[PDB]
Amino acid sequence: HSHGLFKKLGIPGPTPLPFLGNILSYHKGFCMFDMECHKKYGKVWGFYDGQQPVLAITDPDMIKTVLVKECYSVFTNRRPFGPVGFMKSAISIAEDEEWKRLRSLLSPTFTSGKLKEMVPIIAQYGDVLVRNLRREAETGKPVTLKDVFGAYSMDVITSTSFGVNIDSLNNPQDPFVENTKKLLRFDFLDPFFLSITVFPFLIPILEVLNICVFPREVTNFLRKSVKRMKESRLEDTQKHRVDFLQLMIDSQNSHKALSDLELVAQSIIFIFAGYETTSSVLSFIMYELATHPDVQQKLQEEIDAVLPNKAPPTYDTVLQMEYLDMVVNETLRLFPIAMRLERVCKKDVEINGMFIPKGVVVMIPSYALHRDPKYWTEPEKFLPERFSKKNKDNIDPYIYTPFGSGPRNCIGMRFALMNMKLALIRVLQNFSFKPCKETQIPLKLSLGGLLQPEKPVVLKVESR
Ligand code: HEM
Ligand SMILES: O=C(Nc1cc(C(F)(F)F)ccc1-n1ccnc1)C1CCC1
Repeated sequence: HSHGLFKKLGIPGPTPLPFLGNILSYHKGFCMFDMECHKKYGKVWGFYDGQQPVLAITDPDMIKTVLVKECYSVFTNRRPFGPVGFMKSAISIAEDEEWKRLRSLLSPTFTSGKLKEMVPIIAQYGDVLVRNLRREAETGKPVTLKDVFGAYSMDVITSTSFGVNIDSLNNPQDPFVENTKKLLRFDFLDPFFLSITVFPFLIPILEVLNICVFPREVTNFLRKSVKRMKESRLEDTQKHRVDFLQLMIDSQNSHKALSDLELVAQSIIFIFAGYETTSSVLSFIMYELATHPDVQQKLQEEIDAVLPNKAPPTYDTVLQMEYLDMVVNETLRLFPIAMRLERVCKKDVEINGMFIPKGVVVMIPSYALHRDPKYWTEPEKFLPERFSKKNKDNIDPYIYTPFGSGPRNCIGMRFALMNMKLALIRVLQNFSFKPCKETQIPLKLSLGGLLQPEKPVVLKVESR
């Protein structure tokens, strides 16, 4: 039907099948498809997700025009992904003016001043992490990274978002833990979302039936859980609070006001954005450290230098360690878990000599651009020196976009980096991580819609 747009514009791309587009080319995942397309179609190419035209762009100037320059005018919203319900008020899903209102009311919550006030909290569960990690080391068994880092992320969110201070690895089946553990990422190549892509006309049907991609058990629990602590346990209390909920509650005190429904929407999305992301990235970081022990030692030397004798990490301490920042950044280059930055074109626009039709999804292949031979040397190699002070200025901010760019970039980039580094400091201060017999030395990525290892990463943990 609409599979004639990219031919009439002279834009190359794979030839679309009726009713399906190039969806069948996702048999090797999102990232492998963009890598191959980049090789055989050049700098700009197009494809169809069902009947949805998608234009991929790789020019840094064009990317900056979409993400930064023309963000408010045209490239304001992302691609709608499915039946959302009340979660349509989340900032990552909001569109047009409501997003601008929500971005304004939530930006002060992510101030670096607020992050510093949350450092003692997430450092508390860094200590909790090594205690439970020492148990897994004294057991002498290969440790699964997703489980220890998952529980650390659980502790961080439940404390920094609501204030429920609870250990998670040794205290499962807790009400908050059991439900928030169900807020798992969306595999957009699974049967449901693949069917949704082929039948986008069924999304209105699912919405009126009150069928939502977010599990209703988790959403209704958290809206009630917020309700019990929003007023029934907060107004009858004069203690100080530092969690995200309190900062959003205080926003309601004095655009417009955050609806109590809107507040629950943002609180859930911060959990959904922060739970498996940190865990996946931290797992990826420990993989590169173990397979390259030279950088693990140098990082352990730098950490022990700034913090002698396992000194408590602090906000100003973390910003000082630059080899830690190099390791984090280089992992995010190899594994940008978003895999893709997408914007929806609200009107006919010509940018950088290219005409973009209305309704086309403009996509930035972050995984492909991070491994392009044009801008990177030995792209498959883990070389943290790329982000050294001497060499970290040759990198274009629009070819390396792990947290996105422009006004719609990750609002929790500082929180994520501070949280992940704080774990890396405490964990490395007390343990050394080495490969196992069960460890996959040539780590293979999944073929689904998530940037995750094929088999779970397992490593050997020894106390220093
Ligand atoms: C842990 C590692 C994380 C990574 C790699 C990451 C990456 C990203 C990326 C690539 C985007 C899209 C930006 C673009 O389209 O230009 C994004 C959006 C967003 N992220 Fe994250 N993110 C992370 C963690 C978090 C956390 C922990 C939070 C919550 C505190 C968060 C909140 C958000 C929000 C709210 C948006 C939407 C921004 C908006 O719509 O204006 N992210 N993130
Ligand atoms: O989960 C992901 N993206 C994402 C999606 C949504 C939404 F579409 F459901 F609304 C909301 C928030 C985020 N998110 C995560 C981190 N920062 C923001 C990717 C990371 C691997 C899968």
